[PDB]
Amino acid sequence: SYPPHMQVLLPALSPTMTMGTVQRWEKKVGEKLSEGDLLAEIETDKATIGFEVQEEGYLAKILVPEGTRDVPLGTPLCIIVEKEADISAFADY
Amino acid sequence: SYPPHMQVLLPALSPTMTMGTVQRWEKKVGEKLSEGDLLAEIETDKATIGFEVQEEGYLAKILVPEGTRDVPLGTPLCIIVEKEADISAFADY
Amino acid sequence: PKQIERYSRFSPSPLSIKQFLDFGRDNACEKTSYMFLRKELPVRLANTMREVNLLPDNLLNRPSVGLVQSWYMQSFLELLEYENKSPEDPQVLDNFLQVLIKVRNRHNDVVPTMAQGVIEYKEKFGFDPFISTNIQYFLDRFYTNRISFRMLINQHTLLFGTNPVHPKHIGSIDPTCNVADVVKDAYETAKMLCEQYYLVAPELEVEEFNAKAPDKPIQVVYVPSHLFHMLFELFKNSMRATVELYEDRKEGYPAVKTLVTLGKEDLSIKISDLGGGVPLRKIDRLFNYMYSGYGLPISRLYARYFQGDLKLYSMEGVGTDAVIYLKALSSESFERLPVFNKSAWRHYKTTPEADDWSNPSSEPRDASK
Amino acid sequence: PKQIERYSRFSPSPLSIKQFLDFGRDNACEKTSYMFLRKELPVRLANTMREVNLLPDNLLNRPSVGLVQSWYMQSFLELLEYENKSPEDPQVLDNFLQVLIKVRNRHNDVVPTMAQGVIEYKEKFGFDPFISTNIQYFLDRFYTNRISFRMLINQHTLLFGTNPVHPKHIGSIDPTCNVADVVKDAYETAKMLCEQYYLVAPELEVEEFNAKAPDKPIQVVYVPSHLFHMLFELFKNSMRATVELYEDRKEGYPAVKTLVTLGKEDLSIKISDLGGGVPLRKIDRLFNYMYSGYGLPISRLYARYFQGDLKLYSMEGVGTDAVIYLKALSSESFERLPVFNKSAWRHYKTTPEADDWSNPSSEPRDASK
Ligand SMILES: C[C@@H]1C[C@H]2O[C@@H]2/C=C\C=C\C(=O)Cc2c(Cl)c(O)cc(O)c2C(=O)O1
Ligand SMILES: C[C@@H]1C[C@H]2O[C@@H]2/C=C\C=C\C(=O)Cc2c(Cl)c(O)cc(O)c2C(=O)O1
Ligand SMILES: *C(=O)CCCC[C@@H](S)CCS
Ligand SMILES: *C(=O)CCCC[C@@H](S)CCS
Ligand SMILES: [K+]
Ligand SMILES: [K+]
Repeated sequence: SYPPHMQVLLPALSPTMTMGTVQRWEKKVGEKLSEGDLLAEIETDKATIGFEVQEEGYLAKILVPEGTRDVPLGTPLCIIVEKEADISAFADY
Repeated sequence: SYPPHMQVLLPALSPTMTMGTVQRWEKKVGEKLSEGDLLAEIETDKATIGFEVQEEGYLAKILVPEGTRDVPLGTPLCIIVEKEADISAFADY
Repeated sequence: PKQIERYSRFSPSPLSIKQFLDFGRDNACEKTSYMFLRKELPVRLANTMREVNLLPDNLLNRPSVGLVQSWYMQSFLELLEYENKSPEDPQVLDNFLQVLIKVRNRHNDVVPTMAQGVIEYKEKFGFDPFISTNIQYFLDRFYTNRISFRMLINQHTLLFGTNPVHPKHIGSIDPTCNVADVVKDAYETAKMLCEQYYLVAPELEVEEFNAKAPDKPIQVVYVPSHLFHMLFELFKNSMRATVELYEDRKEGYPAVKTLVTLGKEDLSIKISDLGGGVPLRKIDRLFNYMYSGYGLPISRLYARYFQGDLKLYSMEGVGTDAVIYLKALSSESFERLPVFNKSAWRHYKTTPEADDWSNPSSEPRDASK
Repeated sequence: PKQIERYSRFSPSPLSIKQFLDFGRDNACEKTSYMFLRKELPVRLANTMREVNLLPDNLLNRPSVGLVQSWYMQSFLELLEYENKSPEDPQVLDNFLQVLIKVRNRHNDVVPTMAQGVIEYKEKFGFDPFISTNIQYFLDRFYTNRISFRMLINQHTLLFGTNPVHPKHIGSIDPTCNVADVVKDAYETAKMLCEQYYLVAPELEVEEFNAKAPDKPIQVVYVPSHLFHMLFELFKNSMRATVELYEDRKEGYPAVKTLVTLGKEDLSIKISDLGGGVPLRKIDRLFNYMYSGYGLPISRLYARYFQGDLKLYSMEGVGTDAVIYLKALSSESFERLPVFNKSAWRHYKTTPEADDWSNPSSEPRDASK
């Protein structure tokens, strides 16, 4: 199928958040993700939040472009892969 | 014999250095050493220098006590070990 | 602490003086405030508690630190009772109010108890410079969040609780705060304390320059008691400096001078004294809780807290300037809150590093011989 | 670059004004200076070159950056020729001197060429805030090391090279530097440039307070040309500020005021103007090369360089204070040099991080509705 991958879903980043704007990606496709790196600024009605990487790997694809307003909770944002050899497997989507 | 270990020798930390004072250890026996951590302040006639760890592992024993003046180049300063299970092997010296 | 982990991963929601003012003046819906607070307060407590757990063991250990933790837990759990309790119920709103009061009271001794904590730690394990900056980082954040809890709780109790003291005030915010009036009040209060001990005190001199409207009294939207707190500390230090330098002299006491200015962005308040000043080497340490009383670092926290700052400059041998910067515009005056996250976590887990920049020998080579 | 790696792992040897002075006054042995310099200069160059290699690729790429690198390499290799050449030989000492001159000349266009480098990078890849702080960190270190090379080379050529200009001077150090005299010279020089363009210029007013010896001219051991450089920039900015604010007014031009003070530790020099000031939000960026000309950050480098500092405070709507702090004591005035090591390396390899402290929404919720 595809090599082992993880979808990063938009969490509720504060207790009342129901949607967020993907203001800026702070990682590029191909880059190593260490746990706790900055992944994106997400803007609500209430704050501009630094969304951190929760699991280590490699950024394989960005599902939600920079600038996309009003993204609902649970929307996949991007795809993470364990090895970098497995990044090219996803330019294909 | 003993488990695999490395001796840290006092380098010439500047071009004219021939000896140094071990002013302060910045690591305790048992601690993880990552490459580039601060290991000791070394004082010459010319400067007070942060001597960095050059190889990763675990601090097994300190051969030269804090405060020891005029330590010659090449004097072993401390002992590094690859696993932490191998630290106790050196309280014995 | 599964619940604390969770709420500590939430981000705080910083409010602006404008929002506080717009809310209490035009909206003023107890429901809205309840819905907001029942979630935000636990967020803030949890962000802080997560950081207190990151403290060095020998500090985390101290009874005083334990008590604070347990007070915060006690408060957190009490506020969580309300996560599923409908606002469409008079009683829930009524009970929530009393809850806020009870936690405000519980948190009364919090600044002193924590302080006692770090003092015990200092006098028992000793002063390390590196670890001092860790504790510094923590206390700034911890005392700022505590200023923030208190801001939220006060707005809610003042708005919905009632002895009607300051009447055109909106909760604890004065929409027409006359800066010079708070300056004179803060000064008189410090003057009385100075006179009591030293048997004398310098006079105050005040000038204003309002660049928008050159002759109008300078006014700003603000929390008068925060401004007061800040002014009180700087004045107390100025008077004590002046009085100590001139008690053995013949020329009599220089005034303590205040310039209040208002520009497009900044309300600046500069206090000048001729109290002899401080060497530059010692300036940074004056903000460092464990060389220290806490008065000056805390005053700076009140300032950085609505996007202002508090800065100190001295000329050793003559005197010292201290300048409070506030935002002129309420729309720009957002709470600045500490956020627990990986960046915060790394500050606690930082081990010492080689200096970046050179350091000389304590015994440099004698270049004459 | 095996040799560059090696010399870049050596630590620089920071000297004090006292040492420079003690050496040239009492010792003054060309041998000693040669032995020291033939090793120290390559140390310093190598520390820097290692850092230029750590630059973002898109900056490292620019021809201007390439040329600087190759100049430093060229200089490094030329100085390495001397590592095994005995000082007991008049010729070696003679040739070494010419080598120093040749590298000083080669490094003449270095500040502008690097600057051209970052400008090309900015205008071609764009302004990122985070990367700007990386470049900032680099330029401060790079321009400071370059100040240091020049200090060493000048001491050596002035001492052993000869038009005997300043005669009681020891190389480029004046043991009795009259601060007010440099203040007046720096002022006159900026005045002439201001008058030339603006057709007018504010007057200077100077006060001194010497706390050791209350009426004696304030004197310090220092490099007059560094003090001059710093004063010249601040005065130029003050005059330009004053003249621009009052050209459309009726009250005429406020003086630019200077207070020079001397305490146990600090020689402080405060320049005050009424040129209208700057909002606090913009202060930090004035020190940031790529919002920028370089005059003010560079002046601060000259100050931090013998353990002093250069600090700016303003009241938006009225004016600005700028204060140079120097050490009063030559024994305390050590070179502050950038040291390449793991701590330096990490600054270049830092990827951006979540903010530590909250940030509001660019469109905060309307709390009236
Ligand atoms: C060391 C001198 C003299 C001491 O008597 C002053 C009392 C308390 C000092 C508190 C400080 O931290 C520095 C300080 C501040 Cl904060 C100030 O607002 C005004 C001042 O003049 C001084 C100061 O110059 O202090
Ligand atoms: C923005 C205002 C007005 C501009 O006209 C001044 C010219 C150059 C400014 C350079 C600066 O970076 C800030 C500045 C400095 Cl450094 C100074 O020494 C004195 C000043 O008064 C100002 C200032 O307040 O500048
Ligand atoms: C964000 O949710 C807007 C909050 C509005 C109400 C605030 S001002 C509560 C009053 S303490
Ligand atoms: C350290 O080695 C002491 C150096 C003394 C000579 C210096 S001052 C060279 C003159 S540039
Ligand atoms: K958080
Ligand atoms: K080095």
